[PDB]
Amino acid sequence: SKMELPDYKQWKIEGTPLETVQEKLAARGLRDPWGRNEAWRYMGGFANNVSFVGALLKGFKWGFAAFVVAVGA
Amino acid sequence: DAPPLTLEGIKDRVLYVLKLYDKIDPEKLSVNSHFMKDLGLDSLDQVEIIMAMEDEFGFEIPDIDAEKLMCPQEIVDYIADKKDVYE
Amino acid sequence: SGYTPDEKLRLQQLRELRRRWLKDQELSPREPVLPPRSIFAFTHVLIPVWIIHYYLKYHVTTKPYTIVEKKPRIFPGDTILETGEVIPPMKEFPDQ
Amino acid sequence: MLKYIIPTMMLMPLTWLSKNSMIWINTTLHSLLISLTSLLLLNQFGDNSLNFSLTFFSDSLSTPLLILTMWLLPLMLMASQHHLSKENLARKKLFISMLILLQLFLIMTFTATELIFFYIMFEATLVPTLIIITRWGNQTERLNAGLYFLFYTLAGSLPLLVALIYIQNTMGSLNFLILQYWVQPMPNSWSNTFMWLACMMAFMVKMPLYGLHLWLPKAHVEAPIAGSMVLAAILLKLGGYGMMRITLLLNPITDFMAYPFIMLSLWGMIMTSSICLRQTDLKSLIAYSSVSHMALVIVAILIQTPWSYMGATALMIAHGLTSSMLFCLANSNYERVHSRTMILARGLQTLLPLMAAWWLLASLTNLALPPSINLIGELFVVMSTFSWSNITIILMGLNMVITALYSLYMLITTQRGKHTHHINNILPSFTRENALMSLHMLPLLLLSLNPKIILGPLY
Amino acid sequence: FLPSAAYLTHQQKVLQLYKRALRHLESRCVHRDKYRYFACLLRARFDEHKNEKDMVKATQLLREAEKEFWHGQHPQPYIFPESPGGTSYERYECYKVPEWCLDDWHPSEKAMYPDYFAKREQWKKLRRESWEREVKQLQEETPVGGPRTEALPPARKQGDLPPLWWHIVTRPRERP
Amino acid sequence: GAHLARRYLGDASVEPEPLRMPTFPPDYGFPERKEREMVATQQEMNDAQLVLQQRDYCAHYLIRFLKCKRDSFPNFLACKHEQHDWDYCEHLDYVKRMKEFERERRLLQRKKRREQREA
Amino acid sequence: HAFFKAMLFMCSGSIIHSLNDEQDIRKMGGLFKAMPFTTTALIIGSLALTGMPFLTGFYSKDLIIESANTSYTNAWALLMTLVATSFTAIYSTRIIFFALLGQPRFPTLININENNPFLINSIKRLLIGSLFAGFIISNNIPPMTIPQMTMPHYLKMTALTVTIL
Amino acid sequence: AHIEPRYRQFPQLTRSQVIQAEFFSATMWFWILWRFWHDSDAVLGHFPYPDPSQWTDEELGIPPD
Amino acid sequence: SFPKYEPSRLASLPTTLDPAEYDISSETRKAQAERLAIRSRLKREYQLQYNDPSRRGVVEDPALIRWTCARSANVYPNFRPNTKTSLLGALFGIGPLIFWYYVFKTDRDRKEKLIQEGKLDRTFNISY
Repeated sequence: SKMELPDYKQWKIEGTPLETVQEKLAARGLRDPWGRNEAWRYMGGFANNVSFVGALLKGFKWGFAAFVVAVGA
Repeated sequence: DAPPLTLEGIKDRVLYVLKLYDKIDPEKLSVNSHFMKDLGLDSLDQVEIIMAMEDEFGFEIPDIDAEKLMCPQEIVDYIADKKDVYE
Repeated sequence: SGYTPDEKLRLQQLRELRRRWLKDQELSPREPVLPPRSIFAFTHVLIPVWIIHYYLKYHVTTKPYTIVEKKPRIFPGDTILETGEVIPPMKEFPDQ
Repeated sequence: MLKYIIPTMMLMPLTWLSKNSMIWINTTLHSLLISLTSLLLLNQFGDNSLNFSLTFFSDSLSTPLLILTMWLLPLMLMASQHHLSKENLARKKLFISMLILLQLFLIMTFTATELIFFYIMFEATLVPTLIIITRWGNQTERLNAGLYFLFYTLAGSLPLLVALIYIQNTMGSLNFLILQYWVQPMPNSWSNTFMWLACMMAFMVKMPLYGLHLWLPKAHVEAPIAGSMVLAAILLKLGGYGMMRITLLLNPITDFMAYPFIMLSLWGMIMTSSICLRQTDLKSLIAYSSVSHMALVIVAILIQTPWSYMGATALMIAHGLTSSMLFCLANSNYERVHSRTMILARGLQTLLPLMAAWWLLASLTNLALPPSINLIGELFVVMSTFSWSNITIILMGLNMVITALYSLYMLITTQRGKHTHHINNILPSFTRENALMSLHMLPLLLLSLNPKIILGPLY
Repeated sequence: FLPSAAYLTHQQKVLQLYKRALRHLESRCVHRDKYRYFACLLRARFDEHKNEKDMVKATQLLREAEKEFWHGQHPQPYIFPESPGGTSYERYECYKVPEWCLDDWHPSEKAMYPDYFAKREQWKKLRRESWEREVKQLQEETPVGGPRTEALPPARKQGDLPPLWWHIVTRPRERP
Repeated sequence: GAHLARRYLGDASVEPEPLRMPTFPPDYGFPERKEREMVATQQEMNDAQLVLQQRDYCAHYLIRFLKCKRDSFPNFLACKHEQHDWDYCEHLDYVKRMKEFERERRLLQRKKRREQREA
Repeated sequence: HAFFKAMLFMCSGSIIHSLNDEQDIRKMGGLFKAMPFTTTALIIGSLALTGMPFLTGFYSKDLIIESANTSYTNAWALLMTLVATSFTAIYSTRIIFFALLGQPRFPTLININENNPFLINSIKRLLIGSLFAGFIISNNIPPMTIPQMTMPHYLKMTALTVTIL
Repeated sequence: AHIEPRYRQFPQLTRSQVIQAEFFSATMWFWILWRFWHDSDAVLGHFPYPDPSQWTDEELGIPPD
Repeated sequence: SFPKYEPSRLASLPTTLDPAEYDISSETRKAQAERLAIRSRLKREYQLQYNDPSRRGVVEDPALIRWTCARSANVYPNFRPNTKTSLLGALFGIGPLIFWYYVFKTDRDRKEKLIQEGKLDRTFNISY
């Protein structure tokens, strides 16, 4: 039933693509977006989500060590 | 696959994501608040609100309804029509 | 526009009726119904194997033109198991 | 054969001096005993046909059709209540006795030595089904249905009588061996063309071919289930067996004069598979399905290959079983809802949960699911007609595509997707209808196991 | 084409154009924040001439807005997988058995479920109880000989349930 | 390669027509240049059931490789020397086919341009 | 191919059931570190397509294009295989980026659960298959054809060149 | 007992599924590296592709011209 | 901007660019309001013949029966044999039939003349 509500007035938006797009839209001359509905999508356990080649190169952690083991042994 | 939805929790979720929206206050805002009369926001921003509810819950509402919600309680009533929010 | 008071009132009475309906529709006698009242591997790797291996000796030795092989390949460096003689070995290699 | 005939005569007063609430069990029980008795017929071997003395014989073509007929009778006799189970006792006995007398003339027609005896018992097969479908047709045009029925079948079947008396009084008697063993090839006059046109056109009426196919559909959709299943199965495959008898004579002229009938049969097969893709009135789609398969049969008969005759008899018996079953299913759906149309009573996957399996199995044996007998018949007909001509296989496979299309459209139209939730009267399935289903589809799959029986005399 | 009126209005047409343009621009634009920028641009382009007193100018620019939107739509919009046309279209319709069934069971299975069927008996008595008189009186009472609308007034008079309630109350749960 | 561009742009002569390659008389400037050993044991080539378009040169390496692969079945990776030797022999056969191609190509080029431009 | 895309379909259906059966790539944007078992499985798939040298996807696809290259090609089909290899590379890369490697778009109230022996057993055994079974098949078959094995410069290289570009 | 949801937060994971993910990607990486190291040389065709045949006239059989 | 959407008998005309909705008259408002009144009276009669607990059977729609009686037995009356219907019947009924009959004549003439010459591949052509 309960949820404990991870709650509002916590984000204060600050999330850098939204902050730069508020910069661009304010220099455009609107200054009125929707707002802070997506800060949980842009920061938290997110925000330095990994890039493209890092996902492909996720596997060399045990790989190079085991390869050097197989070469030397 | 369906987490247990109750009435008061989903009411708090709707009012929470309304409260996260900027140009209305958390101060003079309750369940029996209006969208045209006391807050005075337009129909265009009211449909931005309806789009926020649709994009959170994941289903549209028909345009036979689109004019005549105007308060969070009847929003909770229509979502209780959609999901049958009980045990 | 908005809700008419007809829409408000009619929709609220259907709120009361539909919520009482789904309030009923959870069954709970604290008991839903009431009744009126290795060996797998053994059977499925011994019984059809025995039945089919019976079926693939005696009925196949009744019916003549039946299961037939495509021939085991023999080489110059091999012999014949049956009578006992070699095929003479493969000849000279050169220009490797 | 007379031991397979006289208990049907002695089965007639059974229904009369069986009392109330008792006729049903006695008729069903003893007709099933006759089904065992006719299952004991199959003895035929090797060189010759089997003579059942002088009046009678059987080829290995009449034998499976006869066993099919006497198996189909108790199926029908249990099928034909709930629309007359509330009628009178005397009229009920009259109905059941008329069905038994109809069976008697069916067996008389299949077991014939002389073609005159065959013709007398042919229109004796004609006359009771008239009375049955006209009296219990249950729609406002059953009058027109029976009228077109009797007038087409007599007005086509009539010069056959003159031609058969002519063959009687110019070339000795009419034993099938003595119509055989003695027939000289009759050359290409115009009188030979008229006599061939008379005999073949009479049975063309009975098949029907495409030019005379509107004979059928009123006499199915405006007819009860008993006359419908007797009509479709035994009468159409009876006409087919009659042409299989009489086509032994007149071989050097059917090559030159049999081109247009192949033509009308092929183009009508295509257009009939097209016409039963779009119609309402669910009962009629199976009727035009039967017209399509019998046009395929007529192509198979008028080309004269032993492959073609084996495929012909297989297609006959398998389509008789399939069409009789699917008519019984349409009867079950009409007894559920009194509409007879198609788009109205959809749904029926939720409700009637195992009736869907029978719709599926009937539509897949109508689809020619490949171990079944139906694809055996259609396949050997396609083989023989590609040997006949190198370009006709496009029409055959085009029939195949559109046949699959309308059969599976029938399956996913009426019994797929949404109950209209205003029906709110149908009760779940009885044991009687499912018992009729198990009467239908167990012999078809058992013949699919052992199909060396039903292939024809040119085995 | 609506149960309440004959036509919607001009304002509803501009309103639905806003909603459909917003939805199709969701489907067009990924990353959601450049989308938020372009949605504010669309809100500003509607804020260009909100203040028109003319009416033929309003409907003419609405027609031109329809032209511009039809030039800038997307072939597969992000229709939600709950709505018809999307991925649901009553996805779980396999178990939407209506309640005019479930009474055609053998009394052995009805003995297996005693309490639910007794409560169904009291619901059926509640349906039958004031079905005839009050509902026929309210439906023959309120309209003029031309009905002219597709709604119905509630039972505001004294007592029981609002009329014509049964198949709207009784329905599947939409997740069976 | 560029030979394809030369056959699709230049003359059709000096590019030889494909799969009609024996054009000029053999042992032209050879004389007595042939042995053609073929020690691949035709009856044993029948006895080992090979494939068609494999009853050819370098077959004995295939015989020995299939023999050792028959002999060493639990040895999943041992037979590779004879495999590489068969690779080497078909490599040299492709070398011979390339040399025969440019034999016929250069004989066509030099002799036919010589005659047709100094006639 | 059977091993490979059965494993890929199975992992994708796991993702679709994990996000309430919405199934669209929009509103699915980024789900790496939403458990990396399935993202690892999907990248082993969408990288083993076009043949990471030299894996199961190397063997079949590259021997097909090399045998096509040294054959009697119909002068347009070679370019067809080339451009189609480029296109399958680019939609493999795009489906990786739009599924798992972007800004995370999905509705709130996650139910992302894989506490499941069934899922990890099936995905585990088919990634084991997509690592070993291609080499296990390609070793111990009788060679029923002549392998070409003599390819020029810039012809064996151009497959991996086209996939990298 | 099973996993629990959380509203607009990064979800909780176990060490089990992430260590199987890392291990299986690492075994792929080890397999492709040791495979590329042990035998092939799959970028090259294991043999020198020769020149157009040898670029040697008065070999291969020509007349004096 | 856009080529203004030409219609066809397949490409349906959408609700946006009608453009005849925007020519609002009292005639069109009265037509739409009376159309709403017709559908209102039909839905009201349906819901009165739909929601009763004593009504066992089907709803017995006369419009569907009207469509079936128009589609099945109202074909042959009414009819007059005109020039157009006769030409269309003889164009669709005997035309393709004589087409396929001509090509069967052609294929059978070729096969007859070839096997009368005997230059057929019947070294083994058993299953005829």
